[PDB]
Amino acid sequence: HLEASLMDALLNDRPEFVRLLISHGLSLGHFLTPMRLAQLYSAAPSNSL
Amino acid sequence: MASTGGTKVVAMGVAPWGVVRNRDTLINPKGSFPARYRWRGDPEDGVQFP
Repeated sequence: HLEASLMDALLNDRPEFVRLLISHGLSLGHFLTPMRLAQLYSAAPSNSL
Repeated sequence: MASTGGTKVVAMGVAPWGVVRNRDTLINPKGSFPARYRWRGDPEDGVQFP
């Protein structure tokens, strides 16, 4: 319930939701599985540098 | 999280050893590990509380 909630807190920019979820605590060792990091970099904007 | 300033209140959870079920058996040399506990990994909820 908290895991996929922080994804949309990260993929959509929304940093104030990120501080809330970490305040209620996530794993970050079961959250930062390398699929989700590649998922995180996949939401970079297309016309970026 | 309510008061965002806070002072990070301190609370000692005096527990018995023979109840914690996900005991990683912290490092027998001198007990100095930063060793992380495994939290949600349990199908049991019996007399084996974390």
